[PDB]
Amino acid sequence: SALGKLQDVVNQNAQALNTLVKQLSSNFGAISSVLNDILSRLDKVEAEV
Amino acid sequence: LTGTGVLTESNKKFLPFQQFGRDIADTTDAVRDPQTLEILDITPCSFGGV
Amino acid sequence: FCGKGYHLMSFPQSAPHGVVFLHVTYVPAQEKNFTTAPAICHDGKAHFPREGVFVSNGTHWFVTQRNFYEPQIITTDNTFVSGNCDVVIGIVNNTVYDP
Amino acid sequence: DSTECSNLLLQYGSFCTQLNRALTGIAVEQDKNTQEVFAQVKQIYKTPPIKDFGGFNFSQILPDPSKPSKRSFIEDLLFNKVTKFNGLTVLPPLLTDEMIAQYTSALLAGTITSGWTFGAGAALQIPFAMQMAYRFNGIGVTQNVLYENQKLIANQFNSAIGKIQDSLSSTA
Amino acid sequence: YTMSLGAENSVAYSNNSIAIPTNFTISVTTEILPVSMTKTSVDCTMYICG
Ligand SMILES: *[C@@H]1O[C@H](CO)[C@@H](O[C@@H]2O[C@H](CO)[C@@H](O[C@@H]3O[C@H](CO)[C@@H](O)[C@H](O)[C@@H]3O)[C@H](O)[C@H]2NC(C)=O)[C@H](O)[C@H]1NC(C)=O
Ligand SMILES: *[C@@H]1O[C@H](CO)[C@@H](O[C@@H]2O[C@H](CO)[C@@H](O)[C@H](O)[C@H]2NC(C)=O)[C@H](O)[C@H]1NC(C)=O
Ligand SMILES: *[C@@H]1O[C@H](CO)[C@@H](O[C@@H]2O[C@H](CO)[C@@H](O)[C@H](O)[C@H]2NC(C)=O)[C@H](O)[C@H]1NC(C)=O
Ligand SMILES: *[C@@H]1O[C@H](CO)[C@@H](O[C@@H]2O[C@H](CO)[C@@H](O)[C@H](O)[C@H]2NC(C)=O)[C@H](O)[C@H]1NC(C)=O
Ligand SMILES: *[C@@H]1O[C@H](CO)[C@@H](O[C@@H]2O[C@H](CO)[C@@H](O)[C@H](O)[C@H]2NC(C)=O)[C@H](O)[C@H]1NC(C)=O
Ligand SMILES: *[C@@H]1O[C@H](CO)[C@@H](O[C@@H]2O[C@H](CO)[C@@H](O)[C@H](O)[C@H]2NC(C)=O)[C@H](O)[C@H]1NC(C)=O
Ligand SMILES: *[C@@H]1O[C@H](CO)[C@@H](O)[C@H](O)[C@H]1NC(C)=O
Repeated sequence: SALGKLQDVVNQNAQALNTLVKQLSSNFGAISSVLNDILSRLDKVEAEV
Repeated sequence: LTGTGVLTESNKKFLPFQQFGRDIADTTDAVRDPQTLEILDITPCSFGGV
Repeated sequence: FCGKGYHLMSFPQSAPHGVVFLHVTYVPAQEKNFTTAPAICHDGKAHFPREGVFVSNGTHWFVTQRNFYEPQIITTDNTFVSGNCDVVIGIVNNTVYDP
Repeated sequence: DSTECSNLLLQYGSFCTQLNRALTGIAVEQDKNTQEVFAQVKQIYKTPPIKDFGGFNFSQILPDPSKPSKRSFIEDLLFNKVTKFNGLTVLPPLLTDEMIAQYTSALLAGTITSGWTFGAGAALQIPFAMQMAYRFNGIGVTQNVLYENQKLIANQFNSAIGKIQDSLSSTA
Repeated sequence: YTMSLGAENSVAYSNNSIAIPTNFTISVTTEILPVSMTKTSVDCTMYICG
């Protein structure tokens, strides 16, 4: 626990990127999370939204 | 599956029922060839700043 | 600021994404009780310490530094004259050695 | 108070989780800041029952056991001037007002009974007159100026404390 | 339990008493302070439209 002040900073910097990558795989109200699975599944007008 | 990456020979010994592996943060990093039943990782292609 | 106590010196040390300082401090450990006085009356005049404070071990009076015990004889080279001996509160009587 | 709303919100990732984590971090940061500001000594020093501080009157800044809250007059004047259904919760602080008052009283007693030696190590007792003499020698004034004008300085300090109390009790 | 703020030390204060130390202990204390953090240049375009 001597270098906890640096360990906390490293852990926060890692958790930020982890949360960002995890939110990359979210839906946000769309029909799916994969971009290609939404592109090559419907027409252009229905996929633009 | 789908994606873009450079494959390579892998050393990860999968299980007889597992097909594709994912590392932390839920990202596909290793897949199995369905024909020859070999394991090969999929690293992302080189990208950076100029 | 530079550690707890009277800072003497510090040594920097490298650390991953940071820096580590080794502060060397001066901390007193063993102290003793002493009877003190603001000044001394010798020949009607008051004698105040230049760099130190008056202490008494029960019978004799000495002048020593504030952060260490080093008793010395109350001489003219250690105490200066200022005013008289009728206004200082708590003043006492003691001889002042003249070299 | 909704079920379908939660199912719709679960598709937005972990925003609620990171917001709660940020709020908890802010709370822990405030607690640590209060502790680092006030909790700086390891022993709670108490002023002696005698008030022979060389004419200086500290009764207006020291705690009074007559009142329930162990706070002084200035602290009472300061505390008498500062004035749900959706998730808004206010967590109580770790160190209450009584503990902050005890820390302040310990700091004040250490300052008036030991000068500055209680910070670098053990509390070394020293008369307040000689402490003021050390202060004057530090600011560049000979200690004979204090030892020959102690009553005047004590009266000026008492008048200044009284004026500070009057100003804190009059305006806001 | 209600946390205690430390011990209770009553300094023997009087108008004719002084405590002058007779010894000393040279102590060395460490202090860790962050300086920098890991650089992270996230591609603003590839993250959303890989
Ligand atoms: C100020 O404090 C220091 C540190 O506590 C004192 O130094 C210590 O003095 C004692 C007394 O001589 C030493 O004990 C001796 O240890 C040897 C073995 O090393 C033993 O053979 C002797 O019979 C005796 O017990 C002690 O080692 C020493 N500590 C250090 C770190 O050197 C010092 O004496 C104190 N000053 C005064 C004026 O009291
Ligand atoms: C799919 O077919 C290929 C050949 O078309 C099979 O590969 C052969 O597998 C046998 C058994 O291990 C080997 O002895 C041959 O040398 C392989 N030939 C080649 C060209 O690789 C493969 O095993 C078949 N996979 C499945 C699941 O039936
Ligand atoms: C206070 O300090 C003085 C100065 O050292 C002490 O006087 C000495 O006492 C020793 C012990 O008997 C004698 O051998 C010396 O001859 C004395 N010197 C002088 C100049 O008088 C005195 O004893 C100390 N008093 C106490 C109570 O500790
Ligand atoms: C230091 O404080 C003590 C304690 O208040 C003073 O002793 C008092 O002296 C007066 C006058 O001689 C007496 O009437 C009291 O009865 C004493 N009180 C006690 C408890 O003994 C002493 O005079 C003070 N000394 C200085 C220099 O201020
Ligand atoms: C220090 O010495 C002076 C002078 O020897 C003392 O002053 C005397 O005090 C007595 C009693 O108050 C008077 O009767 C004398 O007339 C004073 N003499 C002078 C010359 O003023 C003084 O009391 C001594 N101080 C102490 C603390 O003993
Ligand atoms: C410090 O100041 C306070 C406030 O002036 C003093 O309290 C007064 O004490 C006298 C004498 O007992 C009373 O007649 C007043 O009514 C008190 N005033 C208040 C507002 O309480 C206190 O005595 C002073 N301290 C010392 C040691 O004299
Ligand atoms: C000084 O005297 C007081 C009261 O008798 C005592 O509590 C204290 O420990 C003494 N100082 C030392 C260094 O022993």
